[PDB]
Amino acid sequence: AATTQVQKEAADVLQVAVQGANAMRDIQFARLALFHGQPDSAKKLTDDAAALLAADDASWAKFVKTDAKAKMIADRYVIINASIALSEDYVATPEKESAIQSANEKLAKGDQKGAIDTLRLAGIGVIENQYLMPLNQTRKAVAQSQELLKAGKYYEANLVLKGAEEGIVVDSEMLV
Amino acid sequence: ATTQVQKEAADVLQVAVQGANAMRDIQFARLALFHGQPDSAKKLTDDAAALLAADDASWAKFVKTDAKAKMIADRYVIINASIALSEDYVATPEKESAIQSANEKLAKGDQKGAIDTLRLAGIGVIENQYLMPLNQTRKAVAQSQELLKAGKYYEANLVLKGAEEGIVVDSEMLV
Amino acid sequence: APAAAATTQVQKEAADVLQVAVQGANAMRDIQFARLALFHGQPDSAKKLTDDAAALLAADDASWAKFVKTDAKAKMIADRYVIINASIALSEDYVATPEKESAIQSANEKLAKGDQKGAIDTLRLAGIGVIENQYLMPLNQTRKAVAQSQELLKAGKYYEANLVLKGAEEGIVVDSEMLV
Amino acid sequence: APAAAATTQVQKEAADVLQVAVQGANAMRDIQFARLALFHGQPDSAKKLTDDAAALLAADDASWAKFVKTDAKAKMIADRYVIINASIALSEDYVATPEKESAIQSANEKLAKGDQKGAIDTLRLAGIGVIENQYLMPLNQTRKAVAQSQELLKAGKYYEANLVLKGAEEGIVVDSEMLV
Ligand SMILES: [Zn+2]
Ligand SMILES: [Zn+2]
Ligand SMILES: [Zn+2]
Ligand SMILES: [Zn+2]
Ligand SMILES: [Zn+2]
Ligand SMILES: [Zn+2]
Ligand SMILES: [Zn+2]
Ligand SMILES: [Zn+2]
Ligand SMILES: [Zn+2]
Ligand SMILES: [Zn+2]
Repeated sequence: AATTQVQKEAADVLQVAVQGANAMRDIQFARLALFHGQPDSAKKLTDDAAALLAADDASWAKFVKTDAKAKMIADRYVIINASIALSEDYVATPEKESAIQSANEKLAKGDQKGAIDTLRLAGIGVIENQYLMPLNQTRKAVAQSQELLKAGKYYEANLVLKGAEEGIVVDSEMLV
Repeated sequence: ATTQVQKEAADVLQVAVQGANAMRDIQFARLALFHGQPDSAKKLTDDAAALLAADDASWAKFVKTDAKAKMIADRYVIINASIALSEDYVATPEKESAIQSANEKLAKGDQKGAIDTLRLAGIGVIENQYLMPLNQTRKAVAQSQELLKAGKYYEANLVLKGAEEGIVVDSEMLV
Repeated sequence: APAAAATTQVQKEAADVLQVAVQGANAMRDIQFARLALFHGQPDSAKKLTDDAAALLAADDASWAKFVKTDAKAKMIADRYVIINASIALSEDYVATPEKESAIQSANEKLAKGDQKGAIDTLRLAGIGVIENQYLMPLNQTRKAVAQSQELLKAGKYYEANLVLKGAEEGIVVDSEMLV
Repeated sequence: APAAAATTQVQKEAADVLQVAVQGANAMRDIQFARLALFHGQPDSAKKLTDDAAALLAADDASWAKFVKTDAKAKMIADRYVIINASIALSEDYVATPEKESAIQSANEKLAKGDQKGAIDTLRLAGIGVIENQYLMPLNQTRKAVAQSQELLKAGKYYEANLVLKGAEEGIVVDSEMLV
């Protein structure tokens, strides 16, 4: 409950659709469930993914990467997850220490660009990995999986779900 | 009802989704810091600390007893897992029959029979597992909390990065 | 008689026509193995591997230029990012249908004739998605990291050299692009 | 002068002492590039790469033996799983302290003498974790998948060959191991 609220608020302000991350985790767990001979669990998980994805298009809109360049199919790609990619040499120098101090202050005060620039110029690189989900295609995949599960076609449902996981596109973007 | 559905499913899969959630809190905290959202980073790291503070008895259900590799002397919890699958994707009657047989076996909860049947037909299926050192992740999160309080955001980010790097990847057969 | 192994030549010729600088992938694998070697108590192997990375990266800028992603949008530092590795990302539902069977045959015939766009579009319309994952290496920063690691190794600072090399690996940016 | 590149030799000699079959890594990179080539409408290149993989994998069973993980626990199929690639997994907090600095110096001294165990223990007890991620390739099954792909390519079944190769790649099992 607490975690769910905390993650939703944080993700909302990061423009990340945690609801999509959760649908994909349901999918992941469904495939696991199948191969543990837990088809009832797999149904509950796939039905939950369906329910999450069924949130209306207007609600997904603020999370859509409208300028997404690498699409596997013509769809609206939603930023469903993201993470920090970071590189430095891990050797302390006074220039780096000063740069970190400056960047910390700038982050505390909301000067994101100044923080990132300051770190960059000191040899500390930081960007965002993004995970992009095709909204209508993933909806389709989950529905197809539901039907296969109803038919007892577990292995086949597992592969449709794998397909849905393989449709998540990885991208990188600068933080600003 | 996602929280409930995931908990019930993960409990019977011997996966500590509470651990996965703590790790996602950590992941989001690092993001938050670099978007100039220190109050959010605090909320997220405090939530990670709360989840991790669950008692040792509750974590024990999910502790891996056969881990061949550990970085630190600690209890490693299976906090996440996923299916690793390999086949040739060329349909044959022999494979299709094996699949039908496996499906029948899974319907009745016969995991071993299902996995053996698929393996004999050239369809491989095992588990990837993600292992979290319990006390070391507790320690890293507390350390990060203190650094955030001190305004040492970049440093807290690296402590959290180390916590993420402490997740050990493993594989195991489904049987 | 089957082709004899000629891996360096085969990869180079193939990667050149794919706009992938396999020389960069080779430099990064050297780096990877150097870190492994350090933690096996093999400093000499680590030196040889890091020196090899340095030699590969020292290839002149003109030679790297055709592999630079000049429109790279996610950069950690201001640098020339080289496409050093790439792989196929593929998604389909694995359910055969007549429409997919026909589309796959058609795509195969198009690829036979080098009609990449037609093939990818045909697969796409049948629900078969295919794009490229790319691995982008900052040329000057990686040169710098490798040189720095060489100096640390000379000083016997093996753990530190390991972390510099780790940072070099962490400098590799992951991107995706449509195949056409 | 600086060491000129001799990448295949340097990688082989290092991997041999590390018990990593780089020949396997090379075959898998050939397979990866072959899939890439197919989707660029380069079937001739895909053939050369797949043929090179076949040639590398055709190395005799005796030669693969020193790299077989005899006690592999997570097999997809009954096969000899070869350690074909490995990398360092490392975790620390990146906060310098006198205790960690001392431990790092001590670890470096121990690694200088080839004392892997002492070094790794020393780091571990200072809160620096270091293990190996290993990549395990089923030898017979991978040979089989490459031959099968070769036939499909001869038949112009490019998409299908791609998926057989994808399955070969999905047959690589990832494990972790203690350095020592
Ligand atoms: Zn200083
Ligand atoms: Zn962002
Ligand atoms: Zn399990
Ligand atoms: Zn076990
Ligand atoms: Zn039957
Ligand atoms: Zn293991
Ligand atoms: Zn390309
Ligand atoms: Zn991009
Ligand atoms: Zn000191
Ligand atoms: Zn080793």
